[PDB]
Order: sequence, then C-alpha cells, then structure tokens
Amino acid sequence: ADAHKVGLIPVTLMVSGNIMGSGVFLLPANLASTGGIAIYGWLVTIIGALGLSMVYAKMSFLDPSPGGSYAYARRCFGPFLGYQTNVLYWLACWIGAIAMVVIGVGYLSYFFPILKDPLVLTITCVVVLWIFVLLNIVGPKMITRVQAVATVLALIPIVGIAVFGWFWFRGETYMAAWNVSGLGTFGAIQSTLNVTLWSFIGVESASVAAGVVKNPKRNVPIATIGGVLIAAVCYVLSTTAIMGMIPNAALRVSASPFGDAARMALGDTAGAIVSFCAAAGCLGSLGGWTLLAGQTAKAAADDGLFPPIFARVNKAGTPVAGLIIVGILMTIFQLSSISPNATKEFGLVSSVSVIFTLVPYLYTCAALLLLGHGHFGKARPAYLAVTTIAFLYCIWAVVGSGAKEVMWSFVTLMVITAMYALNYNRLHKNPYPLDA
Amino acid sequence: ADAHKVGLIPVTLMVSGNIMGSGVFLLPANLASTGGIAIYGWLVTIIGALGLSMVYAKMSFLDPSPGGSYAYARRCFGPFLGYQTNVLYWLACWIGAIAMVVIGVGYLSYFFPILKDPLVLTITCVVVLWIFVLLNIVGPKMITRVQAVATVLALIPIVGIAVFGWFWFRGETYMAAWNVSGLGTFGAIQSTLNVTLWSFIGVESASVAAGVVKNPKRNVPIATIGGVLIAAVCYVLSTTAIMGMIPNAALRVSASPFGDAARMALGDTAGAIVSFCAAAGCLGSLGGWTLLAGQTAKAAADDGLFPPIFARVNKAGTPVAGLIIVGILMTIFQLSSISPGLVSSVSVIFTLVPYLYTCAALLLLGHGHFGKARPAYLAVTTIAFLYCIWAVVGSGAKEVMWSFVTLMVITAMYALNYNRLHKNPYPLDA
Ligand SMILES: NC(=[NH2+])NCCC[C@H](N)C(=O)O
Ligand SMILES: NC(=[NH2+])NCCC[C@H](N)C(=O)O
Repeated sequence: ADAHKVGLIPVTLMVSGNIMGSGVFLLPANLASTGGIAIYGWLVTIIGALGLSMVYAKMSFLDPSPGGSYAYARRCFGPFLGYQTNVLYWLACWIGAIAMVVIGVGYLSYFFPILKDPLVLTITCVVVLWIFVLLNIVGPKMITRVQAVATVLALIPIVGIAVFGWFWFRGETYMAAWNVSGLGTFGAIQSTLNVTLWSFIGVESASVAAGVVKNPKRNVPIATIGGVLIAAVCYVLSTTAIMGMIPNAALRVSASPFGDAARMALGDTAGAIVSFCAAAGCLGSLGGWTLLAGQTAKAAADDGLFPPIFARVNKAGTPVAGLIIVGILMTIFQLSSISPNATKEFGLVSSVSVIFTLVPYLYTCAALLLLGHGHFGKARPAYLAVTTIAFLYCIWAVVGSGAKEVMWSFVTLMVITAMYALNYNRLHKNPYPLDA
Repeated sequence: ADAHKVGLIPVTLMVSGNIMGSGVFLLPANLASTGGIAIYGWLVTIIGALGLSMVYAKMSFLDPSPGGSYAYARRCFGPFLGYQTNVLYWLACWIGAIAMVVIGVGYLSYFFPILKDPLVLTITCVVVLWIFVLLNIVGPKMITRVQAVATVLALIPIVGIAVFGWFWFRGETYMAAWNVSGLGTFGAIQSTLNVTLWSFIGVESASVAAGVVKNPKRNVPIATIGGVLIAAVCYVLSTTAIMGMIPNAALRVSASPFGDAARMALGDTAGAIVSFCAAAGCLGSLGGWTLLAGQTAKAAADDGLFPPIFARVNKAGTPVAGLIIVGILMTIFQLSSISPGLVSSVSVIFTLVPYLYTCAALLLLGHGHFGKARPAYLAVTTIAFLYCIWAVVGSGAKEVMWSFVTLMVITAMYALNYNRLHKNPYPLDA
C-alpha cells in the first residue's frame, strides 16, 4: 500500500494499454491482405500469448522483484544475462515510446492538418513527449491514471464495433474474402502470424512495474493475465467484426479501418471520435512505456548493473534523473529524424527494437523452470507444457521477422557483451576463478 | 607427455591446416572481384586476427582447460553460457567437416571425372568421411600426424608461388587492376573484408585441443600465434604475387588461380599437383575438425553439460562413442542431400560467438594476471571484438537470422533439460 503505489485496475489497464496501443486500429487493414482465415491465425496467436502471460504471471507471483524480466534473468543466469536483459529492454522501451508519440500525434492531424508538415510534427512531439516525462515525474500513481483514462477512451470504438458491430456484419462479405492471399491454408496462417504475434508485446508490463504496484503478489498476476485477456477479446471480436462490415477490397487499402467502420455506422464526424480515441490510445501507451523504461534502469542501476544515475530517486522513490535522460534521448533521436534531411528512414531501427523484447521473454520462460521447479508441486507437466508454448511463441515470432532486423538485433547483442567485458572487468564475479 | 598426446609441430600444423584449409585456394579468385587494393583489407584483417590469436594464446596459457572457448565461458558466465558455446561450436565443427569432405573429394574429380556425378560423389564422401572418423578413433597422435602431412602437402603450391611466384610478377599488371570494383577506397576495403575476415576461422583449434596437446601451457600459445603467423604470411605473399602474374580479367573468372599460376612456373601437369595438394588440404582439415568436435563434447559431457555418452572414453582416453555419433550424423546429413551452403554459412557464424565470449573471458577472469600491461590487453581484446562484430556486420542477413534463431532454441533446451540440476546465483526460498 504505502502509499503512492498503483492499484489493480490502473495496472491492468496499463497492460491492455501498452499491448493494444497503436496497433489495434491497423490490424484489420493488415489481415485484410490475407482474409477471414486470419481467424485461424488468431486461435494460434492467442494460446501462444496466454502461455507467455501465465509464465510471467507465475514468475512474478513467485518472485515479485522490480524489473520483471531483468530480475529473473539475474537470479537464473547471473549479472551478465541480467545486464543484457536490461540494456535490451530499456532500449526496446524508449524507442517504442518514440513510435507512440509519432503515431499518436499523427492521429490528431485529422483535426489539425497544420501538423502533417514533418517539422511542426516533430516540434509538437518534443512538447507532448516532455509532457509525459513530466507526468511521469509527478509519479506512477499519476501516469497509470492518465493511461487508465486514455486507454478506456481508446476502448470506446474497439468495443463499440466488437459489441454493436455485429448488427451490420454478415457472412456474404466476411466469407467472400476468406483467403485473398493466394497461398495454402498453412501458408496464409503464417502470413497472419507475421502481424499478430507482435500484437502482444507488453505482457511484461506489470511484472516490470512490480516495484510500484500495490500488492505485487496478488495484483501483478491478475493484471498480467487480465490485461492479455482484454486485448485478446478486442482483437478477435473487433477485426472479425470489421471484415464482415467493410469489403476486403476497400479495407486492405484503408488508412483508418475503424474510421471507415464509423462513416457508415454513426457517419458524419464519427471519424472525429475514432481519431481522438485512437490518439488517446497511443499517448496513454506512450507514457506507460516511458514508465517501464524508468523502472528497468532503476532496478539494474540498483544492482550495479546500470549506471548509478538511473538508481537516483526523489523522495517518492521515482527515478527523476533517470527519466530526464530517456526524455533527452527521445528528443535527440527525433530531431535527428526530420523527414529525410540528414539521411533516410528508419522504421528499421524501431523494428529491431521489437526483437529486443523477445529476448527477455525467452530468458523469463527459462527463469521460470530454472528457479521455479521447487514450487511446481504436482503440476510439473502443466508448467512444462505452458512454458514450451511460450518458447514456441518467441521463436516463431523471430522465425518470421525480416532478416535485416534480426541481423541487427544480433549485432547489438554482440556489442552489449563487449561493453560488459570492458566496463565490468575487476568488479566481475566468476563462477570458477583462476588463482593468482 | 604421458603418453599419446601430441607435440608442438603437429598441433601448430593442425592450426594452420584448419585455418587455410579449403579457402586458401579460392582467395585470389574472390579478391580479384575488387583488385590489388585487397592488400589494404589484408593489413586490417591481419592485425585483427593477431588480436584474437593473442587472446586465445594468453587465455589458454592462463587456463589450459580442455575445450578452450567452452571452458572459459563456463568459468566466466556459468553452465548456461558454457552449454551455449559447446552446442554451437560442436555444430560449427561437424557441419564444417561436411564442407571439407565435399570440397576435398571434389578436387579429386580432376583425376576421376567419374565423380562429378552427384550420387557417386556422396557415396565416396561417406567412405572418406568414415575413413577419417576411424583414423580419429586410433587416436589424436594419429590424425594430427595425418593432418601435419596433409597440410605440408597442401603448402607446396602455396609457398611455391608465395616464394617463387615473384619471378613472373609485374607491377604494371598488379596496378592496372588496383580497384576494379568501382567503389570508393573504403567501399573496396569493406568489400574485401567480406572475404578475408572469414579467412582466420580456426585460431581456436589449439586451445580447443588442449586436452591432447603435450605441454599445454607452453605449446597452445605458440601453436596458436605461430599458426596464425604462417597463414598471414602465405595469404599476403601468395595472393599479391598472383595478382601481378595473371591479369585481373582472366584471374577473376578462374576456377583454380593457383592451377593457372602454377602452369606458368612448372606448367602442363601443375594442375595435377595443385588438385592433389588442394584435396590433401581439405581432407587433412576434415579430420582436424572432427577431432575438435570430439573434444568439446567430451569436455562438456564431463561437466554434466552434454550427454554422458560424449564423455565415455576408451583406455587411451579418446571419446569413441562420441565420434561415432559425429560420424553417423555426417552420414545422415549427406544422404539427406543428393540434389534433390546456407547451412555451411550459419555454421560459420556459430564460431564467432565463442570468439566473443573468449575475449570477454580474458578480461573477466584474467584481469588479475595482467600486471602493468593492462592497457595492452584492453587494446588487443577490443580489436578482437571489432574483428568478430565486423565479421557479422557484413555477413548475409539470412544466416545471421538463423544463427540467432538457433541460439533461442539452444536456450530453450537448457531450460527444459537442466531445470532441477541448475544452480541459481540467487535462488528463491521454498
Ligand atoms: N508501430 C509499431 N510497430 N509500434 C510498436 C509498439 C508495440 C506494441 N506492442 C503495440 O503493438 O502497440
Ligand atoms: N568449421 C567450419 N565452420 N569451417 C568452415 C571453413 C572456414 C575455413 N576458414 C576455410 O575456409 O577452410
């Protein structure tokens, strides 16, 4: 409790918030490239995401350390694989933040065309970017509530259709466009896993924010599973709903499919509603990531595995100097990217960020078995089945990324292990030292 | 000493053998795609390889554990990063052996066209493949000698030209093709590093076979550095020598540039010589890898980190059952072929991972023993780092992707096979 921690509801909405985020609005546009067979892809993507949820759920229950993934990998494998998880996820976070502010603010252009011009867009972003760094400095009680309101604002259309969308949905349109890809059923299913497997990055959120959730052992597991269950429901119900409402042809070339789901549904400026709700979604998610950025660095900084400045806190215990760095960085790697100008662009270096997150997922399912075997009782086979699913889920994600971004993920992994060696020799503690 | 270990010379020739191997004959054909500016690429590729040599040299001096890379990673980072190194490098080895038998036997087609036909080629390979598995079962004293002879047989042409090739050398020729790539100087340099940086895979050999080298602490470092020095000398002297001997135009479309080179000096039957020496090279290297395969699995098996069967030895101490597995596997993933290289490629990135964790291990374990040469050892190992990273920077993406995916599967198997036995730096209470 004591005192400014965050409760169950905010925490869980932070999970749903970060998960659904920017993408929930573009899904039916990308599945439309393959068809209604994307339903099968979901059934596979869901049980795979429920696996990784349960893993994080049980893990955080057993050890509710602050920093989630990072924490477990330190217990399991030592300071090095700890240091690796942080650096990766910490980047995966604040690069992820950058994507939110862009996408979010970009929805607002529907209201202010003023900001399609790329320069003004970047000025607006610094502003809104620092707005949320500041909200994060007034503390996790505060941003979790701003996100909680943001994300329920963002759920309005997504339930609206998910629930009321059926009233107009039919078979004729949905089924006609069952398999537009022109690939075999298993071919298609894989081509939808390319999209949908990245839909549940975010499941870690609660377990990472353990240090700031009120009753970690009860709540982190509830927020973890619950969050993922909200996301699943929406995804499935909403994008199957849209594929029986708008014809495939129109839908796959749509910039905002929910905006179009509107212009017939409630018509007129109902796109207004959706582009506000869409913008609210991201901006909420924005702040939620920058939070999590704040926490990993904190945890790692606290065990000597990240610079001391990230461990420095104000009296409430929130890492102010830590967040101001994330804030500065995002301001640097944002001016750098004024629509070309300096060089090129660049959604590569956000894509590599998304593989950085799958590495922690992997070391966590390892950590569950390697640390947790003691506490499994007679449910041993259950926990083996589940985590191997979580494994298949992480590998099968990378199996169908682009090469280019895995290559680069891998290169940054090498450079991470070059810095550890260079920065920690002397302080390092060897399982089997040499004598002097 | 006691008793059937291997001495300095065989060890070091195993190093040079495995390094130069199949590639030393194809180098000047691939550098001919860019020109005599590949000389600059070499100067960068050399000091980078002398780094990673020195690293392995000092590491194996300090700890001369059997398994080299694997050993060090276990000390440094624990059983998991140990397990990771072995599985990788063990695959790196026996996939690498498959490549050698193919290439090696393929040179012999110059004598027996009978075996360009792809079926007969694979039958031949199983035969020769199991010839060397057997030679390896009669022990490391034996294969190291077969390799030593194989690799000095393979050095004939390579010194022949490297030394005597200068008599047909022509500055005009060499210069006129200075930069055929049509890229900027730094562009060209990078386009030659693509080839040359993979030239020194093998530096690990001696430190990996520490369990079988006579006086490990003196010899593994000598064989390590010495080996790499022999490879550098040849590479540089021989391929610059050829580029002033044969015009760029001819040279870059050559199937065997040494065959063409040699036909200028000895002439006529020089192709026979070269295709025998070229085949001797690979087949020697073939056995030397299957050796190293034998040793990692042994070392890991011995620490519970690989199946017990790989730790099982005959009275001489050599892992017979272990090698028969490698032998079977190579027989399976060979008949699997017919008709009906990526894999050989992914295997090559697998070897750069151990290199990395070794330079780490040098600093993380060795800092105690650096005395007042601290800066020297930091400078050197950071080169060794740049060398490993810069290799991967210019691989194909497809084979890094797959190297990475196999890394994930490796860590899923550790979790699945070692939970209960695993020892956590910071456990939970029950
Ligand atoms: N445009 C992007 N790829 N943004 C990355 C955000 C990832 C986050 N899991 C989401 O789906 O909302
Ligand atoms: N074990 C391996 N992956 N070997 C690949 C061959 C590399 C070696 N430098 C050669 O060209 O001969």
